[PDB]
Amino acid sequence: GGDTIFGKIIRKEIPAKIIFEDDRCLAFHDISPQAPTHFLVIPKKHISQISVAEDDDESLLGHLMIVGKKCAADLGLNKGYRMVVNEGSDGGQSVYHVHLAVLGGRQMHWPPG
Amino acid sequence: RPGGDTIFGKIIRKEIPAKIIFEDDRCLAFHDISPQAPTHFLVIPKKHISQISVAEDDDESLLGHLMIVGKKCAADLGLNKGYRMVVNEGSDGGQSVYHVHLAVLGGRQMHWPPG
Ligand SMILES: Nc1ncnc2c1ncn2[C@@H]1O[C@H](COP(=O)(O)OP(=O)(O)OP(=O)(O)OP(=O)(O)OC[C@H]2O[C@@H](n3cnc4c(N)ncnc43)[C@H](O)[C@@H]2O)[C@@H](O)[C@H]1O
Repeated sequence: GGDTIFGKIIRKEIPAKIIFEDDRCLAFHDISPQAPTHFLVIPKKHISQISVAEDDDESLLGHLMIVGKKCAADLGLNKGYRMVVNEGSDGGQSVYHVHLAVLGGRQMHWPPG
Repeated sequence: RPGGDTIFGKIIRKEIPAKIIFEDDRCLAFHDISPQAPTHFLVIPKKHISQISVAEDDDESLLGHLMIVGKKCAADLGLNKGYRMVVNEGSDGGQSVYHVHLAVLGGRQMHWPPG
């Protein structure tokens, strides 16, 4: 599952505040939250960046968004939220394991960085 | 109507002009009129979904397709240094047009936090 810190989290080698898990993804609170609610949804398959995602992983990527949607509702984000995928240096990608960030609990501003 | 009542539905049906990047049976990619980065485009489903919070479980493939199309368009547009994908939901998310859209921003260093 990869040699990043997110791979270690998936393997339960280091702790994280887990929100949801299934057979193909994991959702957990971000260690550096930028909003009152800030969590990540990651695939268990090690896709390093969205730019290299294959066509066969189309529904898996959508699964991350559906899981993010359901976790946001369970966490009470009834006023809205923002989902973010960072790619590469210009995108500010901090870990080379694809992650969908979900931020809410405050007004999110424009531009988004 | 196919596409919905919003301005994005009218773009889908060619009723209002747009600068189209990619089009298939499931989605449409086009440039944002108010760019927040040197390159800033949107990927929308042709099926009207008002917001991500009301997406159905069976919309999984469609939502993932928006992301795949977004990354393919970003590569075709030469965003080799990277980019940021953004889905705004509701008032706190900054959503104004209630037709789901995935925004792709690149061509400059994006900052943290993402708004
Ligand atoms: N033809 C087009 N082609 C390509 N890209 C396009 C496009 N049109 C939009 N886009 C882009 O799509 C992206 C995402 O869409 P959004 O960000 O969700 O929508 P917006 O165009 O940015 O509207 P705005 O943020 O300016 O809200 P407003 O001040 O008018 O008003 C503030 C709030 O008050 C609401 N409001 C309006 N009238 C009201 C009224 N009488 N009473 C109460 N509220 C009202 C509004 O719904 C709004 O939410 C944007 O980046 C946008 O540039």
